[PDB]
Amino acid sequence: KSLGRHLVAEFYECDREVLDNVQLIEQEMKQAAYESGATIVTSTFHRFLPYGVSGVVVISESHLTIHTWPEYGYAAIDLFTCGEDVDPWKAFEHLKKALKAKRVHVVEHERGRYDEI
Amino acid sequence: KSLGRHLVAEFYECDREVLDNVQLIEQEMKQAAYESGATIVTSTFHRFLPYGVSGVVVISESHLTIHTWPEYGYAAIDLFTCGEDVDPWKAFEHLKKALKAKRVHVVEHERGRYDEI
Repeated sequence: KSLGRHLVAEFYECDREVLDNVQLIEQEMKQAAYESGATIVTSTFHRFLPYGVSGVVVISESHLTIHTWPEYGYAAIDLFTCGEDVDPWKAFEHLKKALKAKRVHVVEHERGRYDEI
Repeated sequence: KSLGRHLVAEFYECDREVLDNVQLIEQEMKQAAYESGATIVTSTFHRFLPYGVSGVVVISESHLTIHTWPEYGYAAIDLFTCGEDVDPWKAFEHLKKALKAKRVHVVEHERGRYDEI
């Protein structure tokens, strides 16, 4: 129906320790990419001071991103995947478990609708 | 009223030459970052055969991403910024002009609403 599927997610009340662990966040982000069925092209993760992590996993034609605010137990996550063989919800599931979010909000966008392009 | 502002944009009927130019796309994406007043953390762009360019400009606690489909004159753009002093719409404007998009669709999300966290 479209070139890609995009999940815009708000993760609340997460494990603040994990949110401020740049090493662990990277590990869980690439593992989520594996779970969705995507092939990782590259990934870059950075630590924000005093608290916070930011990272992006570039996959085939799309990406997986995360930005954390440990001080609020909040994380802004984006799971944009292309192709039927890659399911972004598998990535969502792994991250939800990894970050121990207690409340989540997700909006699913169709990127590049066939009837539009 | 939120940690960040995120524009999910669909760019249609773009200059197909520009969409397939990894060198020009990187240049224009960095210029859009400057225009928004954001601080660049890292930058990574890749060109996939036969056509297609994917790139991400990680900025302070957020990102600017783009994935093009030259064969459709389509581009999937995301402009996620944090701070009252960084305006995602300035990035949108520079990109809309650079890619010569003749039709656009944009959804603006408030990431990390204050009343949610």
